Amino acid sequence: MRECISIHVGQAGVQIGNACWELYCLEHGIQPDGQMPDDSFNTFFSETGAGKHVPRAVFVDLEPTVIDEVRTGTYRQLFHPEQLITGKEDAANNYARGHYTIGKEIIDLVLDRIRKLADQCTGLQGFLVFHSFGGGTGSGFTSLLMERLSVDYGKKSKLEFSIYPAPQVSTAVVEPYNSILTTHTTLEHSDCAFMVDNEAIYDICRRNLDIERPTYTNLNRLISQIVSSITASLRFDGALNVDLTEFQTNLVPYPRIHFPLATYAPVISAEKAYHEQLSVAEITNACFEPANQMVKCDPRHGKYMACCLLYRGDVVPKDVNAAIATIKTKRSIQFVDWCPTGFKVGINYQPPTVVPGGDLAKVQRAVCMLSNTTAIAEAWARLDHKFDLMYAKRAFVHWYVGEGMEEGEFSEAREDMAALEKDYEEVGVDS
Amino acid sequence: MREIVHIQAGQCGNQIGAKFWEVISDEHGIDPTGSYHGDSDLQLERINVYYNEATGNKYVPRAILVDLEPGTMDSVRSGPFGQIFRPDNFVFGQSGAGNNWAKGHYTEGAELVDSVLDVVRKESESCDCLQGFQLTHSLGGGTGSGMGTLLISKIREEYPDRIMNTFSVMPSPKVSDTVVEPYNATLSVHQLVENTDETYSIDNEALYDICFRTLKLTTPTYGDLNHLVSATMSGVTTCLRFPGQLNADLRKLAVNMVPFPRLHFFMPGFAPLTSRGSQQYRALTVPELTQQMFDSKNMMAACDPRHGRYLTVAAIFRGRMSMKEVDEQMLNVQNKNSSYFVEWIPNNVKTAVCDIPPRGLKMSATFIGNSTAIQELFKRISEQFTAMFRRKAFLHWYTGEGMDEMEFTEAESNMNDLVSEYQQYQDATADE
Amino acid sequence: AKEKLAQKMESNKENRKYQEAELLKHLAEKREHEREVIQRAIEENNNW
Ligand SMILES: Nc1nc2c(ncn2[C@@H]2O[C@H](COP(=O)(O)OP(=O)(O)OP(=O)(O)O)[C@@H](O)[C@H]2O)c(=O)[nH]1
Ligand SMILES: Nc1nc2c(ncn2[C@@H]2O[C@H](COP(=O)(O)OP(=O)(O)O)[C@@H](O)[C@H]2O)c(=O)[nH]1
Ligand SMILES: [Mg+2]
Repeated sequence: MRECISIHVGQAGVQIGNACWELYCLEHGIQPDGQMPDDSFNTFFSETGAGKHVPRAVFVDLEPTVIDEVRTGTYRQLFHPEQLITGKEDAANNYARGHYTIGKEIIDLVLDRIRKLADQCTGLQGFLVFHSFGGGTGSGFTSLLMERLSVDYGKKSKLEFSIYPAPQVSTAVVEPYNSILTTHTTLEHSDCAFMVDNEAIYDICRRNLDIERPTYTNLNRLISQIVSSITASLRFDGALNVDLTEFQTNLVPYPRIHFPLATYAPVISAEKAYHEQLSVAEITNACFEPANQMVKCDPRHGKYMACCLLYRGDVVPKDVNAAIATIKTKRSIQFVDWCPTGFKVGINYQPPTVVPGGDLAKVQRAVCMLSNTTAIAEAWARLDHKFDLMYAKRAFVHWYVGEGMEEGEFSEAREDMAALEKDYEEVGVDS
Repeated sequence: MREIVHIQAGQCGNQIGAKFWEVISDEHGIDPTGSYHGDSDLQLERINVYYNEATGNKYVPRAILVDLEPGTMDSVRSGPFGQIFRPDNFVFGQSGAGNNWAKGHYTEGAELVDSVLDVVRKESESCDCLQGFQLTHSLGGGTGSGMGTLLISKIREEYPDRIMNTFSVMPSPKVSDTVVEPYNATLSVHQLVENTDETYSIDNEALYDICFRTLKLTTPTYGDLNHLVSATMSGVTTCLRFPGQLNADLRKLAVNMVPFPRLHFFMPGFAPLTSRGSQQYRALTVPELTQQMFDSKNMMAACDPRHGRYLTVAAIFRGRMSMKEVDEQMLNVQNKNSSYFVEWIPNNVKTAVCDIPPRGLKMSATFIGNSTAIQELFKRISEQFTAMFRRKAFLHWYTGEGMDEMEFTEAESNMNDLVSEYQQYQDATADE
Repeated sequence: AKEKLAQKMESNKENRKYQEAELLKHLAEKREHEREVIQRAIEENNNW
């Protein structure tokens, strides 16, 4: 019944996967061994003959290090060994190595494992793909896998949770190249993609959680909370829900304009105890503050095409509508002329769950706003400009060419990005 | 990506290589018998990058020791950590190279090369996932220089997809054992431009100047110079041998450091500067460590970084310090010294911090820079070369080995092109 | 989607196999010089 398969690619994807699955277990009362003493959780967890609950997920990395930590870790019994796939040689922050050279060896094995999970599904909805834009595996292997998934799965829904690179935490000079190459190749294969800018997450951890030097552990716990908010509607049956198809129908007006901006609230530090309880009005107001965004950009300089508000916990429809009405009186929120109905609201009964010993405080109510704004084009522009700086001099190009890539693939990828930026511009013009 | 195969060639190569192994063994808590006696799990986490685990608790360097002369090998075996090395891994000739690149590259070296490749193949086929090779040698001699570059070419033939890394020591008139060093160096530079993925340009001119001027050692010995080499080698390899995010393997380092194939010559830097005896010392804070990145006084290549521009920089901080302070200080230096970093390579300075400091120091900093100022080192070699070549002085030593004048003209022209290439990117602008 | 996948990979081996054989072509060329000089080294000598 309505199953969803989660694929975690590369270090970023695997590490975010660890955070997501830890949070899902806390939310559904599943122990780290898969034991549990609704029924919708079955969309994400299958059940074995021993009454154990197993994530409907595949973890893939071209290097074994990251995944070796999962198979030694607290949740080693949660996953069956066959769903934790590792190679020997990494993609060395090279899209060409991930996509071609190294990727081509493991691709068939990864798809065989995905096929085995799909065979356990009676009503497979589709896939959730987690990866970084910057790493060779996250970029190169993901686009290779996405292409192969379109072939094997027909017209099956594929949603992404993409880690947009940040210099505060960046590991490679070539991340703009890998980002553009993966976006070009994956664009025609993805139905909806939620970008997560590591700088936005880094700044929220610093500002809201008072963490001087945020680590991936800090970043992922926060990321996991947003992913859980998007997936709560699939894993639970509330008063107001949204399936794989309804997300896309409400937020995606055109094929290529499939990049919603996520905004989450409240993000409160586990200290204090006075900084709560926030009302529905207060958390809704926080969604329109650029400081709570998952991608750095300015919506006041762009136009909205769709706004989805996903509430969780002690929330009443009357409270929500009152909050939306006051926000509508703040003229500053501009929508495209071809869009009337701006607000689609969903309420899921379960209050946000937090990891014990975590940085996040337990709240009675939270909200995740998914908005399709033309302001997200600003994130593409930043990436495209960094690509252009290096590409004008063909700096580092030899690394890709050496692996069998052609220079033409770089031109093609960049022209496609130029067309994407042009698409966001065309969409914001009035008729 | 796991194992690195280390090769030591010639007098200099073996001397520096032996010191590298005693330094890193001490850091990884390995005694001269191969037994681990440390008390930190970080020491063993990535031990497999440089050591093979032999039967039981013992660790053996994945090192091949090469020379055309037997004496140096005997000196290594006799040494402090001499017993740690794999007996079968010592490959030595009887007929030396006599500080003649032609003997090392074409004659005597060619005769020994196959016996060396046989030992490197044994080590390589034992590997789960070979990253590549690391060669320590001098460019002024005959074995390290001529045979070393011959080995690079032969290894490249058999392992064309592995990373080729070198620690190449540049000759200097300040600490010269032969008048023909400019010829040997030029002939070797020609080979490295074409055959390595990354070369750490270790300049004896800079090492002598540091010892004499900074360490106040009136008469520096190779032991004094090698103490600086081993401190640098320990620093630049920190990322490969301890758990880390940045430049964790040879390929990732190369991919982040090398924008153009031929521009793979690194200018290493180190702070604080210490002398063998100096176990004092009481100094070095984070702002202090960071300031020495632009300090010509701290460069292992005799070039002023302020005479050029950095294409890419890797900076490794070691010891117990604030990661926040490091990030602030590093950003301050890039903002203050904007003009010494290329604008067309965004976020080109990458930093890593390792909790384990090197021996004797509580805090240290290692810099790996890909700077256009490295052209000063190559210009120096070209002018020394031309002064001799103009008069065809000592050419009989090379032609007598079967070499032709053209090879000399070609090596020189290739090296001048390399200088011209650094100058081209020094003058390049982000006008796009 | 089959000819887009196969043809992108047609160009991969066409490239990567050649871009490590353009390599070994000169690695032939320099050993073509090893004993082009080594024997010249005897034809100078076993000639005087
Ligand atoms: N949020 C987050 N970002 C991460 C994490 N790990 C890596 N990243 C980011 O992802 C990029 C680096 O790519 P990686 O995922 O580490 O690399 P990879 O996919 O394993 O690929 P290769 O190592 O080259 O084979 C940088 O922008 C990092 O900041 C993580 O746990 N969380
Ligand atoms: N730093 C350093 N340089 C050395 C050492 N021994 C020799 N050299 C230098 O290496 C060059 C001479 O080459 P050498 O390695 O002795 O000859 P080979 O045995 O034929 O490789 C000159 O530039 C010397 O100054 C040493 O132990 N340390
Ligand atoms: Mg990785």
